[PDB]
Amino acid sequence: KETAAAKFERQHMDSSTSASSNYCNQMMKSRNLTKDRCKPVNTFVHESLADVQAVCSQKNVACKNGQTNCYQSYSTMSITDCRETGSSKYPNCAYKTTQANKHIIVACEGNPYVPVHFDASV
Repeated sequence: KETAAAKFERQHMDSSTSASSNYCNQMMKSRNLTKDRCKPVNTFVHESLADVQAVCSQKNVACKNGQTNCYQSYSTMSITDCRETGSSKYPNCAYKTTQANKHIIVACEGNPYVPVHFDASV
């Protein structure tokens, strides 16, 4: 079974790139986020895996779902938000690529204590 930790790295990690207009169209497809449907919104983090994992030891904040296992990065991180276009129709999923530098909020669980969900950017 794909583990929640591995699923987080597939959905949300892209250390290879520091911060193109095609990027979300390419990445949402290559990371298998358009296989069953167009995933409507998704964020990629352009930091090292160790720096993102380290967020699980940073500022504890409420998750949007009311769970207590979310963490906010003390430093800003390079991210890309992918947002499905009005005109996008499965299977030809189309996205708007937006670069930002924001604090990330991730949910962490397990032993080792690692990110399993991307909750928000602020």
